[PDB]
Order: sequence, then structure tokens, then C-alpha cells
Amino acid sequence: QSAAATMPLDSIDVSIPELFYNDSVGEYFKRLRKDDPVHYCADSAFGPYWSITKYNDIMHVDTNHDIFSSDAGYGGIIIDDGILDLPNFIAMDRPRHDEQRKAVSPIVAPANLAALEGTIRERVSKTLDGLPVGEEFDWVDRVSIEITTQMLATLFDFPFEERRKLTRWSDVTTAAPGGGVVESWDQRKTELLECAAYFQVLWNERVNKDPGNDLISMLAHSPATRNMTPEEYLGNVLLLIVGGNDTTRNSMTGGVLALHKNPDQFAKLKANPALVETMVPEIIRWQTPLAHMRRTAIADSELGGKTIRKGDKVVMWYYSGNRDDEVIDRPEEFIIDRPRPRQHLSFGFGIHRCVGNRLAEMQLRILWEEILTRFSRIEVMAEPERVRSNFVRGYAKMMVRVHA
Ligand code: HEM
Repeated sequence: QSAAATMPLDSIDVSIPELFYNDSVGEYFKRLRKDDPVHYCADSAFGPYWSITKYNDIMHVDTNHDIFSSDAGYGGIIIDDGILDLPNFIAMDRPRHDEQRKAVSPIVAPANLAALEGTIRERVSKTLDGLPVGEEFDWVDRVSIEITTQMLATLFDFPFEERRKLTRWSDVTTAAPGGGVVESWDQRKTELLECAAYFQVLWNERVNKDPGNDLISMLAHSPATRNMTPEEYLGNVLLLIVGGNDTTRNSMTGGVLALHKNPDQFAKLKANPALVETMVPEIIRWQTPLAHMRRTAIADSELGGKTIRKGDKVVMWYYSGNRDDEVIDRPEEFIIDRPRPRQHLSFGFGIHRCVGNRLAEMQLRILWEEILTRFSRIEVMAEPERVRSNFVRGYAKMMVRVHA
């Protein structure tokens, strides 16, 4: 591959998934932020697109939804244009998005989340109490996937023993025949109707009981949801499951890798466990579990001296903006005690900013509070295998050992 530092600017294609896989893409982003920060690529595997590489420019795009649209009709919200017809509120503009999002934001209520803490902690405690000590195991399988699946079961108060159903339904939602996940579109449809039937049982059992602190109770007792159709219910449930699943997984894996690579920060965290609160947002900045989101321009506009034309694909590279030293001090450093650790892009900004963020951060905080009480070190034994994606910045496997 060409040297990012000196190659022609017009040869730089940051969408190439291999560059995320081998984790060199950061070098190309570094070159763009310095030398062409609103960067047009005329030809790629995804078609032509703009790369928005700097923190303030990315915020401008994300918070200007009347110019930069998320609508599924234009191709949706990933660089790769999109294809059972369920409303998908992340790929929707005003006014429809707002009522679908308002249904669900009870999950943003700190009051509500506070009621889940004890359940989260007991579930994390049991997993960590079961890990081998001094023996190698796959952190991704044993902790990240396991704990994320708990977090979704907690959110829905889903029958805990059946929680693997949630990750199966997550896998099916983005599957296509030939992939070895589903063998046909019928099977996929059949499984997602089984999901709708299950969640409908849950709703039927809860609507006439005192409400719990889970989402299904809250939706069922909330007067705002009177006119919520079964398609909206299923679309909301699958969007939450997908939105929470790999992002939280990769944040759980990422913070272990960061602390291994910065053992001085891990020394500071053990000496002051209260830093868990300011460390969790740093993990999320450092990992940038979703590396981009995309938009489509619906009107000409100017950005960074460039004209972005109506119809053009515009890619907000959150992973780049989270390395932008004009906003973030020493951005390549993992620092668990920054003064404003929530100054990052990993959750986006604007009307589509992550609705799950407070639940993710609570889950991550409780995870680490519970690690710190148990283990003196979490040692990464081999370079983890990364995911080959330009969207998911994540890890398929990471071998570790824990020490008492
Ligand atoms: C560290 C974990 C997470 C990260 C890094 C993350 C990231 C993001 C990003 C980048 C967006 C779009 C932001 C934008 O376009 O401006 C988003 C939206 C969203 N996320 Fe999260 N997310 C995480 C966890 C969660 C969790 C735990 C849930 C569910 C419980 C969730 C549910 C959603 C939903 C439903 C949306 C769509 C919001 C809307 O369109 O109004 N996410 N997330």
C-alpha cells in the first residue's frame, strides 16, 4: 500500500476495509486532516463520497439534518447504500424520526437507569466470578459478548436464561442468504416474526401489571405510545438491539486493550478507582466503535471551502475527528483523567445522537468497578484479530489472562 504521508491526495481512499483490518487507516486520516480535511473521493467500491475528517466539520454535518439527510430513500446512514418492511428510525428525517425517538428516550432518564444498577452489577459479578484465573481465554467471547447480551436482557427485562435469542435476532437483522447466518429470506422473515411474537407476549403480560423499570413495561404504560403499531414496536426493538450490540461489545474489549498498552493509566486507575467515571468516555473515544456515519446532501452547501453538491454522499469519520488535535489535546494518548472526557464524537451529535449512550456508559462503569475489585491485571496475550469493516471498529477475538 502507498505511504499516506506523501502519496497523491486524490489516490487516498479511506473506505477500504482492509485499512481498518490492519489498523493503518489512521495514518491516511492524519494526512487528510492536515492537507485536505474535507476530502472528495471520485471513485471507490462504494461510489464517490466526501470524507469529513475534522471534529468541528463533522459536528456541523451531524447537526445540520435539513442539509445532510439520513433518509433510507437516499441510501441511509452507512457509506454502503442500503437494500419485511419495518421503520428504521436512524434512517429517517424529521418529522417522523422525532416521535419514534421520543417513544424510547425513557432509557435516557438517569432516574430510570439508576433503578437498573443492582441488576447490572449482580449480572456482571457472576460472569467475572466465573472466569479462569491465570489461564488464557477469549475476552471477546467470555466477557464482551456475554456482558452485552446481559445489558440488552436488562433493558427489556428479557427472560434471562433465553437472552441468546437477542443476539440471534441481532445477527438475523443484518444477514443475507449465502452468509451462513440465514439460509433464505423466508427464514430471516420467519425469525424476525418470532421476535415480534415474543416481544408481543412480553408486552401483553406487562401492559396490565404495575410497570417495571424495563423498556417494554415503560412503552406499554406510556400514553405517548397509544398509536404505536406493531411494525414500529418491532422496528424500535431491533434498532435498539443492533445499536447496542456491537458498539458496547467493542468498547468492552477496547478498554482492556487500551489499559494493557498504557499500564501507567492502569496504575492510576487502581490507585484511584473513582477514575472509572472519566475513564469510560475515554475508552469510547479511543475505540470509536462506529468509525463513521453517513449522510446524503439534499441542497448545495459550503464546508471547509468546498462545495458539497445536492445528491453527494457525505461521510462523517468519527474515528478521525476523535483524533483531531485542534479540539482534543494529545488525541493519540489514552488518558483516563481528562478534564472533559465526554468531548468526543463516538455518539454523534444532533437529532440522531446515540439514544443509548447513558446505558452503555453505566454498563461499562459497573464492568470496570467490578474488574477492579477482583483482578490486579488483565494481560493481553496476543494482538487481537480486528474486524474487516469501515463501519465497525472492533475485535472478533482477543486472548487474555486475568491475575488475582
Ligand atoms: C459505546 C456504545 C455506543 C456507541 C459508540 C454508539 C454509537 C452511535 C452512533 C455513532 C449513533 C448515530 C449518531 C449520529 O448519527 O449522530 C448512534 C445512534 C443510536 N444508537 Fe448508539 N451507540 C452505542 C450504544 C448504544 C446502545 C447501548 C443502544 C441501545 C440501548 C444504542 C442505540 C442507538 C439508537 C436507537 C440510535 C439511533 C438514534 C436516532 O436515530 O435518533 N446505542 N449510536
